[PDB]
Amino acid sequence: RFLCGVVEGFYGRPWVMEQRKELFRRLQKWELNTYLYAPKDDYKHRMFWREMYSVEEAEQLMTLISAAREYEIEFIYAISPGLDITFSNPKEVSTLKRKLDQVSQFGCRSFALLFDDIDHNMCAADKEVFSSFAHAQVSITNEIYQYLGEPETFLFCPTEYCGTFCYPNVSQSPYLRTVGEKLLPGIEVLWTGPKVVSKEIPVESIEEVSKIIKRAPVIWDNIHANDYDQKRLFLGPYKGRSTELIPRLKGVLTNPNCEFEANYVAIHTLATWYKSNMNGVRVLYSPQMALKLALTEWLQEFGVPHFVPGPNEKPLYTAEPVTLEDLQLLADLFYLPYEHGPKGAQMLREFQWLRANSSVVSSEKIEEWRSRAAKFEEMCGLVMGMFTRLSNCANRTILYDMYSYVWDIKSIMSMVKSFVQWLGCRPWAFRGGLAGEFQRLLPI
Amino acid sequence: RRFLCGVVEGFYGRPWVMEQRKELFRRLQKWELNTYLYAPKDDYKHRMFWREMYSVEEAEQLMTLISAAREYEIEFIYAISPGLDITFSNPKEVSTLKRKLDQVSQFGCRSFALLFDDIDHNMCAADKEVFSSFAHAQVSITNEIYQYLGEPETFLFCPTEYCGTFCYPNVSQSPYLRTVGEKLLPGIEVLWTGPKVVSKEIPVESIEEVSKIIKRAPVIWDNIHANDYDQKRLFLGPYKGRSTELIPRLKGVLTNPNCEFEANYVAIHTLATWYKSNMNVLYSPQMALKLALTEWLQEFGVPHQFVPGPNEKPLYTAEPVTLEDLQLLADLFYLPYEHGPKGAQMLREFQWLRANSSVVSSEKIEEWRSRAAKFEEMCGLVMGMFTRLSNCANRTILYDMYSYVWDIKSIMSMVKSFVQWLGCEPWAFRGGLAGEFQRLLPI
Ligand SMILES: CCNC1=N[C@@H]2[C@@H](O)[C@H](O)[C@@H](CO)O[C@@H]2S1
Ligand SMILES: CCNC1=N[C@@H]2[C@@H](O)[C@H](O)[C@@H](CO)O[C@@H]2S1
Repeated sequence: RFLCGVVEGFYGRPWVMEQRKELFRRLQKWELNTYLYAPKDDYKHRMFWREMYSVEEAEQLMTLISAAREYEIEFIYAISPGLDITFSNPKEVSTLKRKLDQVSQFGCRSFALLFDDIDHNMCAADKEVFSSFAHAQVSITNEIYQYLGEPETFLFCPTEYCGTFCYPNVSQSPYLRTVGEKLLPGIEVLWTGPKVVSKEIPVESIEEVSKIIKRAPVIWDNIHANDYDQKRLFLGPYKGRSTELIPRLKGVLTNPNCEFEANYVAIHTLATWYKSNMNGVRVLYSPQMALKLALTEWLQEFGVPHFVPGPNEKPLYTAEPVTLEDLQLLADLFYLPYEHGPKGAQMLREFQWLRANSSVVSSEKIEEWRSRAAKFEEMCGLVMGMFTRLSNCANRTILYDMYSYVWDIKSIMSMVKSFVQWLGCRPWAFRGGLAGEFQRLLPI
Repeated sequence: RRFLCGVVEGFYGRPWVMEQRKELFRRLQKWELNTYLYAPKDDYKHRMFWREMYSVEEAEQLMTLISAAREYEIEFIYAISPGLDITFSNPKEVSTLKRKLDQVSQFGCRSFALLFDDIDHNMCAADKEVFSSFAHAQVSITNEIYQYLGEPETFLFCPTEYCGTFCYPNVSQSPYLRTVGEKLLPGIEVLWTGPKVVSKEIPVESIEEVSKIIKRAPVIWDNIHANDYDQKRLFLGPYKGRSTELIPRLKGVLTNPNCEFEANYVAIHTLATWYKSNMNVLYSPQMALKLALTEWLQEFGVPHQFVPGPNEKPLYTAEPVTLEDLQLLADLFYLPYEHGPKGAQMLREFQWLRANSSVVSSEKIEEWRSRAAKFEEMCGLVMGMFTRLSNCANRTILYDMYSYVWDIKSIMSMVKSFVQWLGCEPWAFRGGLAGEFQRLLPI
């Protein structure tokens, strides 16, 4: 009984119903099993958590939940009341009960209460009834859990949800100690690893948290999340999680990129990772092999919607389709939060070398520069080629989700190329807007 | 009479959907503008697959869209962009273009355009035997298409050399433009973006200069509020840097605004205020921004009752977006060559704070502490603005702006945090690989 799949848990434009239903189809195809509904900015999930769904909204959520059932995917409805719930007010607890029972009437059997990303200070009234913030959360989570009939899946997201958020540390946290003692054993707890966006989730870090919350956690993995940096996108493989974690966890739910169609690799490789050690206890997964397996499959989606010129006539612009090597390049340029893929790292390293040795144009090492320059111009050329062929693909829906990222990298790479050519001889200047001018003044 | 003023959907990336286009027509009418130019770079049958006829499904949507334009008294101009691919000398290829344009004509469209922007200047062998230059080639098919369609009242041509800096060797001596102005039939209008692609100013003398070589007044395709070229940028400042004296020297101004549809309230509203002011001293950009923002504000409380006690947790969602929030947001996402006053002021204060920061380690310590606290308050107003936007009832507007407002709030919080650090790990490597290449360019 392992919860593996996807949480729609990010800030910004949520996914629409058509996209969520298409997620369920992909999760089933790849032998995953769970979806957690938690879009930070879907209004009736968090900001207006008190408000019941309209008849129109009710119909859409019913339809969505029946679609999950049809694709053998567990639907878990989360609610986020912590910005403004008065925990001690039984009217307020009733309002929360009312909302979750409305969703229960749509056919949903699994639920979650989330208390992430709220400040830890209670109102006067709650400080008279509860001795700490943790007691307050645990009290209503426990009451809600039993009101719903102790459902087989019920998740709790702590305020201290990762190593670095734990005061003073994970193993001595008064907040976590109270959760692990008082939260009913049937309830699962969400955790993101040592950090919000964890480079690695070591097994010993999970032993440490497990003994204080007194269960194995479900991981809410933010490895492929991109709601925090407007320029970033993550198409690298699931990585930095040993397959030995699987027996030490209740699940992994990935919180992937905002742009729905960018999550093919993110979700596909997660499925490859889970499947590789589905039945372990106490070298099964290769990230690089999994990326390749995912990109080969993704490629087939690009040629699917969602005159022959003479010897001396202008040839078709549109003739060349996207190739596996284009997607390999794109993925290496938009790889992972703490690492670029091999080609990106290599281009970056070559450009730094070229620039730092550029004064040698002005005798032996000139042929080193010219040859390295030309090899670098070719690589920039492949980035423009990749953009050009993407731009011409039949799957417009995929193109539109990626577009502004692919344009950006192509655009910058063309400008870098142009600069290396300029080294070999000797309109949009405030790049990044106001935000960018403040960044340039910070340390790096 | 007969000045084309309105909006061109002419940008790179996700086009607008039909629901948004129809809502544009309603806004253009409200504000007394009159024209829409359909030219979305990446709508596949506009440019890349310009040869392909619309499907039955696609045809029905365009018919519906064109009827909606007619209902809102907006002229619908269909553009097509064949220049990536077209063999100009091949009459099969000319016929294919004719076929597509008469398909659109059958949807009820009476106005058209051929665009040759952003294509390389080199012809194929076969075209170089028939035409002596690139301009002759374009002008030949534009002329043939124009007369096949019965010399329609509105027909636009977009030149390859569409701005001062694109003209070889300069605007007044260009062999490309000379040929256009001589040979392009007089009934045809020509598009122009000013001295540059994104022009800070469009001076009157620059328009006299281009007018005498193309031998007409141009229609301006204005990119002042375009944002398809920098993913961090958004433009909510007012229409600015074009004298009202241009209006009698032009056939029109079509603005090519931000990709995010709901961000173009100010862009289009102030353009309308500018055109109306000298339709036949008159226009203040700052006054127009204010007029536009006060109208936009009313949209935020419209979709597209617990009362907490004295000592209970107050509602998070209680405070609505204010005019002063939108004034701040606009100044943070103002214009391509200028930030609005508040942004410039915050930037200037932060630079001063950082450059004098060694004074915490006697007289001008109180200058720093006082200036620091005044700066922390301003960063606080940015977070307030984000927070209230995040709670607004018009979710459609929120989602278009979201990632920009999150970004500025996020950076401003980090700057604040840094000023506090000057007194008493997950997203430091900001901007990915693109950003690391930028940091190495000269700036
Ligand atoms: C335990 C889950 N709580 C969290 N809340 C946030 C999510 O909404 C974001 O998408 C994620 C990445 O930016 O960062 C934190 S992780
Ligand atoms: C009127 C000449 N054509 C032009 N083609 C491009 C447009 O598609 C872009 O939106 C604009 C701003 O990036 O830059 C040029 S202007």
